[PDB]
Amino acid sequence: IDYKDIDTLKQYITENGKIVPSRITGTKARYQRQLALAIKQARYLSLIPYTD
Amino acid sequence: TRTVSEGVAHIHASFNNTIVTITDRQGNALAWATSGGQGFRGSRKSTPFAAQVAAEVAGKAALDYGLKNLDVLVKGPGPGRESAVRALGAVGYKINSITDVTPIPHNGCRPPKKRRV
Amino acid sequence: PQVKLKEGEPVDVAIRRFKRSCEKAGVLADVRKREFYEKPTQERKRKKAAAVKRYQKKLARES
Amino acid sequence: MRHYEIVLLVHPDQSDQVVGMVERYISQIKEADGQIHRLEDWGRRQLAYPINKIHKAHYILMNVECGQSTLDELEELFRYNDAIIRNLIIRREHAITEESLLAK
Amino acid sequence: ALTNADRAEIIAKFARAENDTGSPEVQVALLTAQINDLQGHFKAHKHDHHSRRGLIRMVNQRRKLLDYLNGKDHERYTALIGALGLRR
RNA sequence: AGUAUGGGAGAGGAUGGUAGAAUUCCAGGUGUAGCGGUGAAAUGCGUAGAGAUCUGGAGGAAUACCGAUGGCGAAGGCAGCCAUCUGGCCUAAUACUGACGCUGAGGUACGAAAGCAUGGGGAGCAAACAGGAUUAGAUACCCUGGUAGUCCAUGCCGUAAACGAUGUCUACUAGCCGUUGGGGCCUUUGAGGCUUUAGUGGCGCAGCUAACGCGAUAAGUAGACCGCCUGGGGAGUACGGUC
Ligand SMILES: [Mg+2]
Ligand SMILES: [Mg+2]
Ligand SMILES: [Mg+2]
Ligand SMILES: [Mg+2]
Ligand SMILES: [Mg+2]
Ligand SMILES: [Mg+2]
Ligand SMILES: [Mg+2]
Ligand SMILES: [Mg+2]
Repeated sequence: IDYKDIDTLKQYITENGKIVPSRITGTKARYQRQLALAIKQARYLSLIPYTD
Repeated sequence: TRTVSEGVAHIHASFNNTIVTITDRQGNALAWATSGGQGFRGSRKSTPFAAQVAAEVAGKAALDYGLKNLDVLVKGPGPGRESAVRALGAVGYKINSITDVTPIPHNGCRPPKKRRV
Repeated sequence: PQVKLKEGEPVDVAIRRFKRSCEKAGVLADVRKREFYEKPTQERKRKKAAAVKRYQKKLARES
Repeated sequence: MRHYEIVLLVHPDQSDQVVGMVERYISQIKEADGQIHRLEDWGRRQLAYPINKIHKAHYILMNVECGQSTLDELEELFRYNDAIIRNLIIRREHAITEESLLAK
Repeated sequence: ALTNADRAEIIAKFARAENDTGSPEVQVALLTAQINDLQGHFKAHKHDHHSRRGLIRMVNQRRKLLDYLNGKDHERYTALIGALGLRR
């Protein structure tokens, strides 16, 4: 999971842009942490929105 | 004098009062009403009825500009947020969309202290 | 939310759908949370209680 | 020398000057010593949110191997280059040469 | 941060036998090298108390090893301190 | 007990930069009567135009979601993103030293918040203080404002229900169910099932306990060293000394 895989990043983002919890999505701890980091990087680089 | 076909409606709903301001696009104001201003000046300002009356009067006032379709943005908590859109529909505006715009700080400023009542 | 409305959508049903979308979003609880500042010790105690309740719920379901 | 990945956003009006700036940056790495493993130009893209009232920007990504000097020199070039609007530098272990998604 | 080549050179200089990496001479030489290296860092960061604890641990371990070597054989201890330039 | 070499996870520490949301204030546009607050009110703000909405600007402080009897650190404690310097921990095999170890009176290092000295900064919150309410009285709880402080640099201060109310180290003593970081083995439908190790949780046999309860993370069975207590008040007080 990288910051350049916008499709898989979107698959774990709600309509409002918030990050879905692991308990709901079904992922593991390491993947969840890596993917949160990737989402933050993409938000900074403006590939994905912060909100809305 | 001015004639506009489409506009926006802003509902500032709080725990003590509800303000309904109908503006044009780009945010220039056209009409505004308040639950407390439209009578019901007491603890009843926060009741849904006052919000409905405010929305009705605001819509009737704004009808002079020939607005038929409205977009609704609702801000914050408080009873009467739902009543405003119902009153707008009753007075006859066609609601294109309804959206929520309540601000959410990302752990910014420190809020006030807890009340001990 | 951005609940776009169909041509024949009634206002009441539209408002019901908007309320459902807002409930799913959870903005109201976030707004409530920031009304008063809560101290870190109280927050930690609340989270501990929540975790204790959650584990008991899981065990009860498994039983 | 360590491995670095650099992503740059460029103002659209200076999109024609991107070739010169990338060429100069590459020449600096090569003359210092360095090793340039990847260089991709994603092209114009609409931003998720406006930055400085700009709604579209040109994206350029590059993977290089260099030293601390070459580095701080490149960061100060990006600092003082007006065309560059936002940059991200991530350290990496070992070099990546495979074509990346969003290439074109 | 000392490198693998530097550590290997130190071990080659102070090795008493082939594949000897656990002798007091080699251990004390490596500890002395790393202690000297960290001094540069600790002027640039006077308030890195968390790392200063590891530095103090290194110093204590070097002292224990030197005491053991001195107790078991004086000539080796004197030669080691002379080569490493340490007071005691 | 320690050392060399390959991998792994982490809000561990220090210095610099940077990004988004929000509050406050300042100008401009639309626009005209309330806004705000409580149990109800009132003080306060507004027709030299408030509140509401839109555009632009200034500055400070903290980093939503992820987030989790999750993680790391000797303790205190550590949360956005990126770079630089840097400590510890886990994990496989081989190869080295050969008891090099445990504890620790004095001593010494670190040590939340508040407070202190110098210089800077100050959005929001807020001791003190002022006003409006409640009450028989209100020096309070409630409401409207609001200073020190909370922030930064360099030092001092040595304190907390600084708590697991449980000093450190070592060996042994039924089982069952979670979860975090690794090692190994077996199936296939690409994710599962068994083991072992180091952490972190829920039950529970024996044993222990005045009882409550603890129970391989012991308060069980044994060893080594240290600190501490001897009815309740006077009292962590006076005198003397040190800082
Ligand atoms: Mg209040
Ligand atoms: Mg000791
Ligand atoms: Mg007050
Ligand atoms: Mg500092
Ligand atoms: Mg004490
Ligand atoms: Mg504590
Ligand atoms: Mg005690
Ligand atoms: Mg005293």
